[PDB]
Amino acid sequence: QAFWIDLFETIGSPENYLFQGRQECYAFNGTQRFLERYIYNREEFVRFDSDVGEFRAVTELGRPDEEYWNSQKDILEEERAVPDRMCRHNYELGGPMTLQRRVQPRVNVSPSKKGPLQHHNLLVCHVTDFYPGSIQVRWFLNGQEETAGVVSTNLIRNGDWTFQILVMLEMTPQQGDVYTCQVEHTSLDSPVTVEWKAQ
Amino acid sequence: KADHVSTYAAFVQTHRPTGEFMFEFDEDEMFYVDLDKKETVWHLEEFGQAFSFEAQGGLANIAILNNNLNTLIQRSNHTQATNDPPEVTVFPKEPVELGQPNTLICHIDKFFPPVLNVTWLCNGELVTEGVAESLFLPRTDYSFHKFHYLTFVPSAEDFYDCRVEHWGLDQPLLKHWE
Amino acid sequence: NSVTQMEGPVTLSEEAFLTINCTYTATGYPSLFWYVQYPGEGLQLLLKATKADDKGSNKGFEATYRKETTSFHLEKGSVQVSDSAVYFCALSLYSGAGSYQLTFGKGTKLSVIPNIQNPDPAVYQLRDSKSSDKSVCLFTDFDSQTNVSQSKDSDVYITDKCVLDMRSMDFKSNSAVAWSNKSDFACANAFNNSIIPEDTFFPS
Amino acid sequence: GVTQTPRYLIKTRGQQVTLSCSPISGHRSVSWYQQTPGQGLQFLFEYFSETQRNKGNFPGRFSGRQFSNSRSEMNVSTLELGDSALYLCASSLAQGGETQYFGPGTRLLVLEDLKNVFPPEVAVFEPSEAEISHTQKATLVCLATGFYPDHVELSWWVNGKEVHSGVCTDPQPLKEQPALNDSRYSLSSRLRVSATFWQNPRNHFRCQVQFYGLSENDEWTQDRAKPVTQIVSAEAWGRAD
Ligand SMILES: *[C@@H]1O[C@H](CO)[C@@H](O)[C@H](O)[C@H]1NC(C)=O
Ligand SMILES: *[C@@H]1O[C@H](CO)[C@@H](O)[C@H](O)[C@H]1NC(C)=O
Ligand SMILES: *[C@@H]1O[C@H](CO)[C@@H](O)[C@H](O)[C@H]1NC(C)=O
Ligand SMILES: [Be+2]
Ligand code: NA
Repeated sequence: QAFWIDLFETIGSPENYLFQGRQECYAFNGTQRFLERYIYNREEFVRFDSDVGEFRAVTELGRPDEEYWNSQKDILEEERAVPDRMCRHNYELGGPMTLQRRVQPRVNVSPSKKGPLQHHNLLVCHVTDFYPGSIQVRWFLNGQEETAGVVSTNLIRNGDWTFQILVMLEMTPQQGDVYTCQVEHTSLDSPVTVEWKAQ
Repeated sequence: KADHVSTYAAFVQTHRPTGEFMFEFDEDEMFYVDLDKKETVWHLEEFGQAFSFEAQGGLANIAILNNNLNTLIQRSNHTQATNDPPEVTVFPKEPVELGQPNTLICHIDKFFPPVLNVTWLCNGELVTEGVAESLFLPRTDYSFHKFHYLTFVPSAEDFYDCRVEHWGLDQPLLKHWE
Repeated sequence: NSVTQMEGPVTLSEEAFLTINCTYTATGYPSLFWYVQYPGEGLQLLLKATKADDKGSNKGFEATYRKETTSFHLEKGSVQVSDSAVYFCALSLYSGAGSYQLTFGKGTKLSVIPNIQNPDPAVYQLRDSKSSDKSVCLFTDFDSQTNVSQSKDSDVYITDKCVLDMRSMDFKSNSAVAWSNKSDFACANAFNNSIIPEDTFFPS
Repeated sequence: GVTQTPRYLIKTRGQQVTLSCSPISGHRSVSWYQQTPGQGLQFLFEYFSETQRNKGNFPGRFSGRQFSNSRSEMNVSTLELGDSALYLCASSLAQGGETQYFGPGTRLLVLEDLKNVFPPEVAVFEPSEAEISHTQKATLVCLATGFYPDHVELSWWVNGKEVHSGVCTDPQPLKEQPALNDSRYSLSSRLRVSATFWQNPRNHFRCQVQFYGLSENDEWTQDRAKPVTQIVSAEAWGRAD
C-alpha cells in the first residue's frame, strides 16, 4: 500500500527566489489525467498535460524547456506513462479511507442577537465537522422552504480534514413560529433537522 | 473535470522553510516529508497505518527542485517576486459555548513568499501551549495559505489575536477575535 | 517478479517467421521491453510497450503487451541475417523514489542462416605467405543445409561455418577452415567426419 | 555513446578491480550488470545524482560510486574465479532509469596464475590458384593460434585501410586442447576478394590481431617474453601469378 512518485524533470526586503512544482492527478470515470507544473516564484512557465501528450511553455521563460523535453522521446514516454502508472497506482491504494472517508456533520441552530421575538434577526445554522465538503443546508419556516434571505458563508475548510458552513436566514419571528435547518450529506442516511421555536 | 484531485505540491526557496514536499488529496494535505528528520509525517494516524511513503522520494524531488531553482535564478536574471500580503481570518472550529473546549483557527491566506511569523495572543499575551499549525499550503494561483490552531475554552472575559508577520506587510497584522 | 522467455538457441533460415516467446509474472503495473544484443556489443532497446494492448514496433519486429496471456511474444515476419543476435525480454517495475528497475529474462540466441543462391562446394588448399611448409584447407561456397562437423582426430582443427558478404557483388558464401600439424592430413581427408555434398570440387 | 574502460582485463584471484563508465550526455541514471553464461544478466546497482538508488544481491566486495558529472565506477575486491564475466554499464536519460543505453562492457577474467597467458601467432594463407581459376574469387585465410585468453580482436587491412566487406571471422574461438580448462585458443578469418584484386602486387593484405594480455604493472617471473597486450600481425602481397 505504497505511494509512488514522479521525479520532476531537471532544468539545466530580503533576497528570496522560489521554485514550485505541482504533480496533479485528476481521477474521473476510471481515467487519470496528469498535470506537471514548473513554477518560478508564482509564474508557471512550463507544464506537461497528459491530454496534450507533450511539454508546453506556459510563458516564454519555459521555451528552452518545452524545446528540450519535446526533443527527448525518453522523457516524453516517461511523462506519458504517469496517468496509468503513479496516478492510477496512488488512486487505487485509497479504499474506504480517503476515497470513502465520511464524517458526520454536527448541526447547531442559534439566533445572531438575543431579545424580543418581533424585530429583524438572523437565525444561524452552524453545520460543523463534516467530510466530504459537499453539503446541502436548507431553511424551513413552518414546513415550507425559505429560499429568500438565506446568507451563506459558503464552504469553509478547517484544514484538519473537516469542513464547516454557516447558513443563516433573515427572519422576523412571530410567537410560535417553527424554524427548521435541514442538512443532507453523504455521511448521513437521512436528513439531520435542527429546530428553533420562536419563544 | 475530476471526481478527485490527488496532487504532489512542492517548493524550494532561499528563506525558511528552505523547502517543502507534500501530497494532498482534494485540497487537504495527507502527508509531507520532514526534510530535516528525513521521514514522512502523516496528517491523521489512519493514513500512516493504511499507507506508506518512502521519504527518499520527497528528498529526491526537493534536490531536483533546488537544481531547478538555481537554473531559474540565472535565467530570470535574479528576478525576485513581489511580496503578496496575507488575508487573515479568525474563526472557531465549533460553535462558541462558554465553558466548552473549542479550537480557534487562524487562516493566513493569499500570501507569497511562504515566509511568515505567526503568534497567538490571549489578552495581549503570547500563547505557547495548545498551539498547532499547517504547512505552507499550496494554492492553484501559486500563492500560499496556512492554518494556525489554538485550543481554548471560551469565556466572555477573554479576547484573542492572531499576530501575523509577512514581508508584504508594512507592520505586523493582528486579527482580533471575541 | 520474473521474466520467463523462450529457451535455447533458435536457428532459422533467412526470410523465416520468428517467434520468441516471453511471459511475465509481476506486480500489477509493469512496462514491457525487448532488448537486442548483437554479437560483441552490449544490449540495445529494440521495442517497448507501456500498458496492456500497446504494441512495440521496430526493425520489422513486433510484440504486443497481452494482459490476458501475461506475455510480450516477439514476432518477425521475415528475419534477415542481420537479426542474428541475442534477444532479451524485460520488465520495468517501480523501485522507489520515482525509479524503476529492469528485470531481464534469460537471453535467447538467434542464428539466422542465409539462403545460398548458386552453391559451388569445394575444398581448396591455401599456402602460408611466410612458409610454403604451412597450409590450411578451406571448405567454401557450400549450401546452408550442409553442417560442418568437428574433428574426430586429436591434433586436427576444423572451424564452424562462417558466412561472408561480398556486398559490392551481392554475394554471400559459407566457409570452414581445417588445419593440422601434418603428416596423415590432406584436404581430401580434412572434412571426412563432416557430411560434405556430392557436388564437392577437390582439385589436385 | 556509453563508454566503458578498460575493455578487457586479466586478474589473479584475490586482487581488486575498478571499472569506469562514462554515460551519454546528459544521462544521470547509471546501472551496472554482471553478464555470465551461467546466470545471464544480474543487476549490481544503480546510481542517480551520486546516490545508489538500488542494489542487487551481490556481496559487499561489489561496490560502486557515481561522481557529480554522472561518471560511475564499480569495484570488486577479493576477486574470485566466478567473478569472471562481462560488466555491463547502462545509462538512462529518463530519470526513472527504464530506457537504458548499454556500454560495450568490461570483459573480466579472473585466474589462479598468469603463468598460462600467451599472445597469438598469426599467419596469412594466400588464395588457391584453383579457387581463382574456378570462381574468379580469391579467399585469404588468417589464423591466430596458441593464445590465452580469448581477449583478442581480429581485423583485415587492405592498403592500410580496414576492410569489412568479404570478411567473416569465427563467431567463437577454437580450443586447441578441448579437454583442458586452460586450453590455448585458435581463431580463423576469411577475406574474400576478386581475382582481379588479388592478381595485382600493388595490394597489401594485413591480418591484424589485437591481443589483450598483461600490463606494464604485472609481475613476470617466467623465462619467456611477458605476454603483454600487443598486436600480432601477418601479411601477404597480391600475386601477379
Ligand atoms: C464513461 O466512459 C465510457 C467509456 O468507457 C462512456 O461510454 C461513458 O459515457 C462515460 N461516462 C461519463 C459520465 O462521462
Ligand atoms: C538578462 O539580461 C540580458 C542583458 O544583460 C538580456 O539579454 C536577457 O534577455 C535578460 N534575460 C531576462 C529573462 O531578463
Ligand atoms: C520573522 O521573525 C524574525 C524574528 O523576529 C525576523 O528576523 C524575521 O525577519 C521575521 N520576518 C517576517 C516578516 O516574517
Ligand atoms: Be514528471
Ligand atoms: Na517524469
